[PDB]
Amino acid sequence: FTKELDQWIEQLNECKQLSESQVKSLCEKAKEILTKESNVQEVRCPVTVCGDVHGQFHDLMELFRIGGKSPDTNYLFMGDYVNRGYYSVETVTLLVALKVRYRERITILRGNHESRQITQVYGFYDECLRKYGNANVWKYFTDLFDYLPLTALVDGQIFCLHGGLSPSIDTLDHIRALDRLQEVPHEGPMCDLLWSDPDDRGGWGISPRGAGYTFGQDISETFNHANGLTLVSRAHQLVMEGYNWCHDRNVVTIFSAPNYCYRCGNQAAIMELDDTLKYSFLQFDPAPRR
Amino acid sequence: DSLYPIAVLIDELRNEDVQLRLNSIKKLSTIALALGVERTRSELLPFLTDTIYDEDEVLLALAEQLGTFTTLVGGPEYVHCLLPPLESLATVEETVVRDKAVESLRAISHEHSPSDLEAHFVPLVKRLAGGDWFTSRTSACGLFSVCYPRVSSAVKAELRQYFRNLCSDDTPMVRRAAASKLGEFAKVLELDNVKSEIIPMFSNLASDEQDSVRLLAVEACVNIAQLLPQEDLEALVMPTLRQAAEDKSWRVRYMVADKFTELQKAVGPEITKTDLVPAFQNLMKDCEAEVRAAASHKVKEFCENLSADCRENVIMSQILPCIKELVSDANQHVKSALASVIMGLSPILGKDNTIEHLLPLFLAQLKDECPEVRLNIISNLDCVNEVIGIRQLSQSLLPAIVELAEDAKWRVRLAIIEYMPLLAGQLGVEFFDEKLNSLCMAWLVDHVYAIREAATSNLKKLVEKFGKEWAHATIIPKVLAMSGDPNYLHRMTTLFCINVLSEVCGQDITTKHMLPTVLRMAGDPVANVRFNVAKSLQKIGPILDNSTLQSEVKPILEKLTQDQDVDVKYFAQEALTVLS
Amino acid sequence: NKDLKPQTFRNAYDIPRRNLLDHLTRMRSNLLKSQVHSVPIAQMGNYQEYLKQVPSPLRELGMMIDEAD
Amino acid sequence: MPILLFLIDTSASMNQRSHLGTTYLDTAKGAVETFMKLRARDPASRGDRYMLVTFEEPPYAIKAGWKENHATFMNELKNLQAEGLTTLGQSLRTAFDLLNLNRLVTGIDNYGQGRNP
Amino acid sequence: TCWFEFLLEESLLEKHLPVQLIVQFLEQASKPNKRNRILKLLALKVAAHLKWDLDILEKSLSVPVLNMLLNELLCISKVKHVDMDLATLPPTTAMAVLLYNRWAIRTIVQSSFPVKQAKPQMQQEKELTENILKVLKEQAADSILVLEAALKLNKDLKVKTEEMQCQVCYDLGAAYFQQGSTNSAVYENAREKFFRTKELIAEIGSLSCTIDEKRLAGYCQACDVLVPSLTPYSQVHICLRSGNYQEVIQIFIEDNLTLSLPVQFRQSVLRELFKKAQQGNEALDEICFKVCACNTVRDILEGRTISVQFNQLFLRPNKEKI
Amino acid sequence: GGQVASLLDTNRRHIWSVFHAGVIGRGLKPPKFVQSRNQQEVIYNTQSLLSLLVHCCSAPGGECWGAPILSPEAAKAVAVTLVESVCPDAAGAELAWPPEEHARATVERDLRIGRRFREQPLLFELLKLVAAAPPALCYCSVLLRGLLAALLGHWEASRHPDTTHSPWHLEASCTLVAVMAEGSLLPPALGNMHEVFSQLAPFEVRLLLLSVWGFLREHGPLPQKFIFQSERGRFIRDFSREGGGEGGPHLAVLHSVLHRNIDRLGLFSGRFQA
Ligand SMILES: [Mn+2]
Ligand SMILES: [Mn+2]
Repeated sequence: FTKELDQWIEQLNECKQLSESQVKSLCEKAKEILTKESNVQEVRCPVTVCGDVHGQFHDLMELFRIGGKSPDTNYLFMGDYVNRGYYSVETVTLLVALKVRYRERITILRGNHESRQITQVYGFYDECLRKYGNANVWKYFTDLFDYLPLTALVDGQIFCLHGGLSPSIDTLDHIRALDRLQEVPHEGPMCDLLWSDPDDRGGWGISPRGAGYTFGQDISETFNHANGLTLVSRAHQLVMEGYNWCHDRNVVTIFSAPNYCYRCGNQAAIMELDDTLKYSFLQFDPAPRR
Repeated sequence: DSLYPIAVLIDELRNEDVQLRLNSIKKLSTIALALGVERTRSELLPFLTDTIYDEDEVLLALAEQLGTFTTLVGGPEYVHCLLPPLESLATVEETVVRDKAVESLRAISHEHSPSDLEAHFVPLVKRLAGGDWFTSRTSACGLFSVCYPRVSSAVKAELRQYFRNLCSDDTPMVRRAAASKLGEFAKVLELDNVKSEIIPMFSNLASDEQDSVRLLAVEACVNIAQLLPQEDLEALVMPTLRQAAEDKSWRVRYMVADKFTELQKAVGPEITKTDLVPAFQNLMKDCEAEVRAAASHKVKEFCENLSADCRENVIMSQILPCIKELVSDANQHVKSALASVIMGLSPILGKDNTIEHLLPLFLAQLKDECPEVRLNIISNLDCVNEVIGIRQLSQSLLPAIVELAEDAKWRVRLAIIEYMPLLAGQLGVEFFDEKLNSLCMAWLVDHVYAIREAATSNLKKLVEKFGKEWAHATIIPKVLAMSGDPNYLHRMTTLFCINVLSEVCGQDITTKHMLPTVLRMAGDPVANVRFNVAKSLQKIGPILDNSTLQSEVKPILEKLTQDQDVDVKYFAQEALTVLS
Repeated sequence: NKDLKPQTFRNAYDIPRRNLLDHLTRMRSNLLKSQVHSVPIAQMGNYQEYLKQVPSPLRELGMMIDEAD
Repeated sequence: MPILLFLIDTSASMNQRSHLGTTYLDTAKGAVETFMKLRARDPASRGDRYMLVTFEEPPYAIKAGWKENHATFMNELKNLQAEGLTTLGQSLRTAFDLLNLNRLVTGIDNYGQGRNP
Repeated sequence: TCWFEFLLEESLLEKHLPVQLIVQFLEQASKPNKRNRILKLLALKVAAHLKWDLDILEKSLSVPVLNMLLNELLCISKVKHVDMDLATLPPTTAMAVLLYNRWAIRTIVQSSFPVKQAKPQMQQEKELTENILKVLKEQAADSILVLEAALKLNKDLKVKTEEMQCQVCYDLGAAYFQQGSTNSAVYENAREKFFRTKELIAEIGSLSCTIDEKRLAGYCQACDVLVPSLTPYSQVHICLRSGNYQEVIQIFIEDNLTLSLPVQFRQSVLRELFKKAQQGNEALDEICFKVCACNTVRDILEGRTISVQFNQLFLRPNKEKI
Repeated sequence: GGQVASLLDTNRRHIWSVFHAGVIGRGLKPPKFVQSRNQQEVIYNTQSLLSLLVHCCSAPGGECWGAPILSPEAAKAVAVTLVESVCPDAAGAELAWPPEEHARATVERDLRIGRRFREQPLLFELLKLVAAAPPALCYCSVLLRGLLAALLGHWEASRHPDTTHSPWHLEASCTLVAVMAEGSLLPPALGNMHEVFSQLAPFEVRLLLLSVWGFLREHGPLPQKFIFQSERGRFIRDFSREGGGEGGPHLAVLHSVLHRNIDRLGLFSGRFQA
């Protein structure tokens, strides 16, 4: 009862979307898999951490050619598998299918674009509407996004989350105690958790975006010391160099989308934690297109 | 009102949200099926003819639905009644709506019978051509092609005259539409009529002050470069060809250079040589990067199709100085465009000509800053190696190749990787062993996975090519050293290497070397390693000896089946089933 | 030493014993023929300056901010 | 052409938290940000120039004076540390002296010649 | 197909592999009339296709949709139901009124139940549900009296009177049970009604109307416990109600031997006995000590901490205590 | 039962390139903490400590018959020092419970209290020791409030259909409700709801605990409400005089929860009679 899933994975690698019934079955399986995952998903140390993809499917295949094919390479995607791209549906379907097939070998965390409103505005809803002639697939996927874990925790040291920290969150136990199965609110713990950014700042600050906060170096230092974390991996912001250390090597922003709307020209990078957390960033350029 | 289904139902659906209107558009077939065909046409089509204020989305679907009326309208005697509502929608200001409209119109015109097609569509063609809205004429542009191969001679000539009158329209959108649709129109028209009607005023169109109209005129020109007889082709095309090629607008010159190869192949070798050798060199010598890049792309196709008697002379005389000046161009994109097919000329030029003129250019390309240039130039070393010989290339390009193998861009590295079987076939074992073997091993530890798998496949090629004991003396110790690596990805490279080698490494060597190495790796803490070991044993299973197969593989696979991780369980079970 | 920018390659006293061998290998390999990625947050995703520095390509033929307009 | 001087308290008492979870200094920075946002609604706001003074020693109290662009003001405002005394009097004197720095040289105060609104 | 597609073609009813069609027709009719009548007739026909499986319609279709459907059925078929009565009427009108009253009391009972929190047009639907529930609560007594009177009569696309009577008395028992939380006489009436339901089910012995057997067994157990008019748990509850506490001790010793009763129940009865002892009779000191000793011994056998009550009860120990 | 060569080997491992750019933090995490002790020894150590505490708390003397009474002063002392030890007694320390909006506004302290209760099983035993004396459990209002808020958050966040997939949280909810009943902070009807927690879905038990919170908002654990019954030298909470002591809306919620799952909860219907 798994050969069909491997066939779907093979089909998706050629960028061929599944039918509505297939997506429904996939979402059902994924929901039955994601419910058994805590908000802070523990992850074994050998894993390739990857930032945003934003539906740039050919760039996702570029990323796979860089870091290797799953399940031979463990992966960890920190949200934003949709919007700002012409192949959001294929990207999210491939990631969810990999999650269903190889749940131990891949972890997918909720992003700030994993929301009904953001998908309605920024064109994942429109892409689903065009590619399927109705909103049923969009409904199925946005229902699944409620179940994606908020954060991860690699070997109890590296803390991977899409966004930044929150003024009301200063313990991993608080994140574990959240009720993630809901829409991203306009404020509160998980909204800040998915929307916040670091900054060359002292203390907290209202984010330039419509939600979240901006936290300075001292904030990340106190959080890291209190929670016994060495690093706070993050993926919410664009990085021209592909990756960028912040706050005296306490926070690293990883962007895994070469270009961002096929116009920014930014490089991409993915962190590669080995068997002893000896990290390494593998940068790459956008793959050639027709 | 409410009793009558069609009008009330469709009006209320229109009053609903737009997606429900799209659903209604697909529902149009069902209401047609339920109601009588005469009822369908006589009632619904006048309603479809007007009162449309939904330009955004539903109009393309509506045009597509109208194009689907195979039997719902009833037949050609009613398809011509189906024609006016498409005409009403053909006047829509949105461009894509008009495109789908003319598509449906062409489909139904094909569905029409001949006499019906003329007697019904020809008045519509005149009306759209004579319409006050320029949009009607732009729509009418498409339909001039479909009527011609079935209608009579007098109506054919009238249609040609109406198209020719349309080209004189003052608004430039109409002329653009006419130019774009001119290719198929002239394609289906009769050659003498093509000449007499089109070609004077087609040349007039090519001289129009609107640059976009001139781009589409160039498109038409390259389209119609094969239907005329040779002498008339010369007298009617060459003045226009040189006029377009030396046009002020850089876009026109770019378009001329873009479509050069089929223009060249269609109008004979000697004519192209004589009256395009200055223009082509001019195109590569222009002051904008776009046309230069296009011409550089088209250089190889331009050269290869010339007459062989004087091809080398014209190449070496005109093109080579231009290419030499082009390789040093400041713009990197034109260099990348040139680098794609610059070394395709080498079989054509010859051995000595390539060694003298082209080799320093190749060396310059390999040492260029732009990685796109380096990608393009490396991509076709097969032909130059075939025509120049391994000795000259090894003396000349081998250090440059080795320097390229250390490049930052992994795509460049894998481009270099793919030729190691090729170099290996044409070169002895000793020199490769003492020059490139350690370099081949260097790729195995590379960060990028594509590099590692490419090197793995190349290792397979080398072991099947350079023998078995040589691999044991050179390759196998490095693989064993890699088996002890702390990082798991290097161990996975080792397992992939075992997979590729074991097929062509011989039974005894495979067991007595790989099996102690593969079996020890089964106790690794990382689950990735364990399931890759299971997969490797499954793959290299049938190729080794049977007693060793049972006694070694079966216990450890039994161990892996009860291992806690799910993937290890699945792959171990699969391996056991495969072995049986 | 706040904002010291320890020149680890240039000075051998800035190498912690914790990671002496790894930095030794890196500086050795760098020295032969064969601090970055710590840009400030403001200059981290300013694509305008990066594109202006880079060569130009071929000429052209609810919450509020979500980057890249 | 008005002047907006923000005399942000940087005494260590501004590290007190509130139900927001942020310190008082954070809420002060946010108050300045929101004041700028509300001010920008008016068309006349393009002509103002902002000034920043803190409760530090005199050589470091002023960190956005005259001839300082808006970006420098924002950068200074973000990196404020509440670590001093509540030396309100001395800092207020510094702020008033900064504002009255250029009055005499341009002679805007017509001393002994009546007051000109 | 869809709402408009099915209006003209009359073949999808028997072919499709239904509730979706019902809600689509209701939504189409809800938009502010031959088409409305045709849609209502189609909705009633498809509803009858399921043989009026009121559970399926209740759970799938919303509250206002089913309310409008039942009101439309009442309007087309017939027309103070309590004053109406007249069971000797056509079977269509009789079953329509019976179904409406059954739906009324079942919706009352279901709205009494709790539902999972609404984490995220829905506001208008919620307002309509609230208004319908309020007006239904207003005339609940009339509806329940009509249903009871109809159930009393036995003078019956008509169906077997036994199944209709069993279903309506089950719904009556559920309505009384919800009503009986604040009145024990209503609980007695509910017990009588559920015993009548069980007797009817036993008599007919059917296996084809749909009654939740587990729910019926639970209702029977609850009614037996509340108003008995066997198992050691029920024996302890009865003895606590009466006051035969020595029997409670003996059952507790048997429970220590068998490990049957919940630990929570034993702690709770110990707590209430301690409350009574601290309030009233002084002879309850010894009985409280005895049951506390039983609980302590069970906790020891199961491997759990010794209670504080045992510890204070073994200060100043006596010969009889040990 | 509470909870809780470098350089040379590196050269051995080290082909001539670093490959990895560095080590994230201080290398690998340790082999993690482990614990093991006989549960019988834990039980009897707790028994010894609790027996000593009961001895120290119970008043001297006397008469020839009658079990002793735990002193409310000693139990109050144990309560206040428990509050000081577990939580900082920082904010919202007044005995009157606040709205649930405050429960959502102080989730960090509630989680700290919950983690302290989870790591140290001895805390519940001391809680019921305090609850043995009626007035003293009122002073643990902050502890009970925080633990209840933590459990409410857990049950809201829970996604399992059965409540037994969360063993400690189910046991903690049952123990918490039982302890509140022992100290006469709840009526007997509310006090019996822990008997049925093991059968319900998470949202139902969350609703019951929220009903407990609402009841404690209405009445409250105020020691002045405890009337000193001089007939036996003991404080007794009178709910009949309190007005709505049976908890009308709360019993309505409990009856609705029981009625929804009547198939499994029919036998338990008698535990909540008036
Ligand atoms: Mn993001
Ligand atoms: Mn993003």
